[PDB]
Amino acid sequence: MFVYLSKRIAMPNGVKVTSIAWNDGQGWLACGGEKGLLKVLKVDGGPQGQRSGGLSSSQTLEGHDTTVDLVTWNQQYCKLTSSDVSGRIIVWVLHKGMWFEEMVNNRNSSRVVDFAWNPSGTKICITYEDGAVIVGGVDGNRYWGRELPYKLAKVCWGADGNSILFGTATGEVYVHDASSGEHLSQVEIKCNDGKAPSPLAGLSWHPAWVERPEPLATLAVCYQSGKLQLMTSIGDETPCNVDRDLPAHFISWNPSGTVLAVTAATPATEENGPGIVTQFFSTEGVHLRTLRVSGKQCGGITWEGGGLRVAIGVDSSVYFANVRPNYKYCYFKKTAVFAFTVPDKVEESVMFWNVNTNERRTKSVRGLQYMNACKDACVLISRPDTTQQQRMIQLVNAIGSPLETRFIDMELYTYDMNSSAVVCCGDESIYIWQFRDPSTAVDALDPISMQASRAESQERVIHVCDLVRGDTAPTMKVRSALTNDLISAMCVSETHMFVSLESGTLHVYQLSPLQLVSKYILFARAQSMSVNCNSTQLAVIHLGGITNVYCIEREKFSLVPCKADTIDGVELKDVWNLRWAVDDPHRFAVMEKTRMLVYNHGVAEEPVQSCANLCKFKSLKIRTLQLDELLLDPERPRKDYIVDFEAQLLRDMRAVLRDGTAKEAYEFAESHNTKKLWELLAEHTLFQLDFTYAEVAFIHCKDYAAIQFVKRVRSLDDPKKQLAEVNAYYRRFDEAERLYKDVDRKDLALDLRYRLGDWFGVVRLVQEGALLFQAWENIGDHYASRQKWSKAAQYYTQCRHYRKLARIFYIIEDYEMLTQLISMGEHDKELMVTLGNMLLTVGLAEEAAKAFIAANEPRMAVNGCVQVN
Amino acid sequence: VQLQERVIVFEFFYDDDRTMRYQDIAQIRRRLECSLLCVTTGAIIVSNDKRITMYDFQGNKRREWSMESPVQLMKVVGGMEGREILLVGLNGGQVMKVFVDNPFPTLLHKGTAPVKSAELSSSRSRLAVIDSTNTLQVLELGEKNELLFSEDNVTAVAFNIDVDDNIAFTTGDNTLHIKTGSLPAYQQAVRGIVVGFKANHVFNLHYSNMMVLDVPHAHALYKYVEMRDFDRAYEVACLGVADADWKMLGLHAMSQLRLDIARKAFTHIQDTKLVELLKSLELRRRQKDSVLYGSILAFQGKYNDAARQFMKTGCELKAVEMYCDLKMWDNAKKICTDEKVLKDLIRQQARWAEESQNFVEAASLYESCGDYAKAIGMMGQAGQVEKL
Repeated sequence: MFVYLSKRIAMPNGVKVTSIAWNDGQGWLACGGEKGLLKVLKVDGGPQGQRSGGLSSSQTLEGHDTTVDLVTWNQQYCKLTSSDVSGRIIVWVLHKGMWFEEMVNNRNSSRVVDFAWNPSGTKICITYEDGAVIVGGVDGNRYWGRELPYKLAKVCWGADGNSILFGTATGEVYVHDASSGEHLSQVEIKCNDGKAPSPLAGLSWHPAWVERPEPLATLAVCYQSGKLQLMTSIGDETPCNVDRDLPAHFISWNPSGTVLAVTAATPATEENGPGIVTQFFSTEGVHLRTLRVSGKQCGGITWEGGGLRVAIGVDSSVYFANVRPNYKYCYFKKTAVFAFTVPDKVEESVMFWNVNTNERRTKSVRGLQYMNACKDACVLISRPDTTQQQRMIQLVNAIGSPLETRFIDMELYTYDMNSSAVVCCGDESIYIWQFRDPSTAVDALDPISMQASRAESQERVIHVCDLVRGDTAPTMKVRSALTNDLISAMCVSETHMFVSLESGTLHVYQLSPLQLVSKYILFARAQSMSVNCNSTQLAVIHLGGITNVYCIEREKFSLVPCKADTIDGVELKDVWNLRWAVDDPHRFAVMEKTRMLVYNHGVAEEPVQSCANLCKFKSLKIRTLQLDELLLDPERPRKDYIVDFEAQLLRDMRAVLRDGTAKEAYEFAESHNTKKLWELLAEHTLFQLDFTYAEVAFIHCKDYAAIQFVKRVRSLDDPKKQLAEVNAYYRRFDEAERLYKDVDRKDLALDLRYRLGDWFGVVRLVQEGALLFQAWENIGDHYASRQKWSKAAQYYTQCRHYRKLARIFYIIEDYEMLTQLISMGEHDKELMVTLGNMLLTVGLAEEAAKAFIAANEPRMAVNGCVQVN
Repeated sequence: VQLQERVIVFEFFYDDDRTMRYQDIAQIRRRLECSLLCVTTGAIIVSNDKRITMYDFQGNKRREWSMESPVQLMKVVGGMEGREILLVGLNGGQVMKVFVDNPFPTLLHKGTAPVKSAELSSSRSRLAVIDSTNTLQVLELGEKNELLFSEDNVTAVAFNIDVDDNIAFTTGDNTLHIKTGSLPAYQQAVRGIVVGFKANHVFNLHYSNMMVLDVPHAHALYKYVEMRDFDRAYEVACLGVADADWKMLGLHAMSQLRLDIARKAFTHIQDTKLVELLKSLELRRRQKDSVLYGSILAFQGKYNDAARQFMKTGCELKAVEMYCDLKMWDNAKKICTDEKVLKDLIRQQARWAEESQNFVEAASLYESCGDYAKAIGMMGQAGQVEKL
């Protein structure tokens, strides 16, 4: 998960922010500040509004004589509520697009310290410092009011909606009833020392997993000291309490409930100066990220309704930090793969979506933690039991059929994969599962999956510090030798392996064999690493945020630590995605801030405004996946979320071919000499019926099949058929069948539709004016393989193919038509024997015997009658 | 549902809103004692010790069978309405079919140990028997049950409801074997026992947890490709394998001179390069396995191995022309050895250099060839006066 600042809005007069609240349903952010400043801005949470910077509305409200202290939202009815130091509470309701008051009250008793809505947005718990609580309805009908004895400071809402959690001024937390409000119980706290009453700063219970079989640790209790305790229930006995050194003032769960955000106003004790530091954790207490900004006073922190932006009130301004959540996804073989959560389950659903055919295969994985892919396979790493430190590593193929599985009982933290191994690193130890012989050439005959199955697995577990050599004995024994330099990042190439340590050292191993061949010294610790196609350059995102592309030289491979040579012109800050061109070692794409840059040889292109996660970079094309939109309808992916960009070289070749001569395109291709450019040139000149440029292009890039295709097209006579064949080559089948019809040749059109294998289209072409029966039989086979027995029976009856039709009828348990089939199959003898055997097995021996005598051999008939008595 | 004093028969149905509902359609107010219970379409069946009694939904008895040994297992395996088959296992090792209309069981299997569990195939032409020793035997039913295979320490078994020759059995070491045909078994090492098996799923129960596990059809496809039987490879592939699996299947089918299944394997890939390779191969076939595997590898992208394959058959001319058509004559020169073909190849080099706007190289190639008639014009085009 990455964070980066992406906007800043200054308050008028420089009024310091004291409260902030962002709506989910529409997008109306609200801010407050002293001298009674209250503002409502509208921001578009869509990616289009993030790229275009959409801030449609900005309205300054009024009605508060002093500082706006608390701002809260209701997302079911989009109803705002604000408070005041003087002791007034005002509700605000939208009339025709603008904001107006609806109720103003002043208790004149104490100072309100909190109020919140239930998940349905039906009750608001206006609570004061004396302990007085008033639960009001949507309209204002006071459900119940009380004067609790202790001094309340923080108030939450139960996830289910029937309990209300209160917090004392001392620091204790109680659970009361929603309706009656009596003292139901007290939460078991253990982060609080109990020596002195520590005030609390965060108390939030996100209801996203109320109906979850094993509810996640969405409860959060935070104290002013900074002790965070994530519980899963009212009285949970084993909270995932994760401590942080920094203090805490405000907390906020994201709308998905999967990330907590805790902000702190750090004073001038540190050398960096005063600032605001926001720590972002997951539900397990894992510290995900931290964003530091300059400032002195913190006003609050809110999440965008999509959970993709955080609005932080820094002094007298508001910062919008875009949040890139860590999406577990991959792309391979024209197949995107992505995981998502369903509120009613514990497992995670991993969709394997083929985007070329829109084919969906969903797999249930329990406790998924990593995903990757290479060539013809994918890797899913999971932790089926949270308590048991057992890691399952499943190698699967494109549609999700499991290929191999391993179980490693050590605590991994980083993972990676290449075409012959799966490498997983913990604190110090490194597990390597080589599932394939790397010397064997991966091709279409022997993909990763087939070679992995046919071959044997070699598992090793080595240490970070020990100098593994070729003659070092492989072992499965992890070593907890106390080394201070823990592993921070890791990466794998097709021929090497790269480990980064916490200090900033970079070990470089080989893979086949496993030798620690080099060491390097980096500027700081690496938090993310990646390696180019031929393992010459290595991109590192450091802990600070600066990305550098070091050079890795086999000549300079020495075991002594030394400085690593970077690449000039590449110094990027706040990078959240990177990809390397799998065919060109120099090109690489970077998603940083809100834009994409396509570097070649170190010099970038013009930035492209995008937020789609990078999926693939190959043949000068860049395929990206808008996962922020795809996860809104995870079960319904749309091809419009796949965005294809091109390199400047590809765009220039497109421009040259569009408005230039063939010779200019030839000169461009010969000057730049890329396979994609030659293929594009050949395609464009084939569509224009000029074959010499296509031939030389298919010669320069190595493609013998395309050379033979071009020669075959040349050897023809009618240009219309040649253009139809060229359209057939490049997956333009409608136009090919049109151009085949236009020469009064339906036979070639139906041959094309049969070779492509859309037997529906073959049916359509045949019906227009044997092969119809063949197409019907193929459709019946397709429907049978998908266990659609009724439709398979339909198409088999239309085909009049009784051998498979009988098996269909046996499957449906429909023996009426099964006994019927004898009359129309009497001319078939083998069918009669099979039918008689089927009815013998099911027990109906009378129709079995008449079927057998239809086969002109009744000994089996009398046998079956005997055996059934 | 057998309660403490009644037996309640429910029926499941769907409403207008496509939400499944249950309705209690029968009550039998008879205190029944049995070791096994089986419901059917219209009648229930209870079984205790030796006696199997079949009752109607009101409570009146319909039939009764007395066996030879106490009954250990009883299971309905489906059939026509009112004539549904049963399957009974006895302490004597007898597995028999008890039709609810017949009063006479039919003998299927005679075992040497008490039968703890037994299931019938989807086609009901094969039988799986689990003895008292946790030893499983799968046999082909008939006049004499011919044994197909046997595996020890089996805790549970299931047959594929949708596929005939597909068994899934869980052994005592928490390993779930999945056999298809005569092939070895995919092993997953998952806890609990297998209780169901469809075409693409395995329903494995571990205590109170039901888990659905995907069936790898690629694993059987690999083994079927390895032993060069392709019909079963295609049949397993049709159950759903990845695009690379179809690609590999078609390529291996082509490399074995078996193009009929190759044309069917490349229907599911959507890659026209293999389709034009297929149509070129059939263009040849309408007019040698080591000859055509060279063509397969040439279209794959390994021209050196293709030329080696063309060397294996002893005909070098085809590889020579193949290397000529790639316009890299360095690799074409070593293979070609005929006296005329050196001159032919350098003539082709000269023509290609002429058509590639490389005039000085074309003049040099012509001087190597000795075709001065065109070499004069090519040298004039090149522009070196001294050489002219």
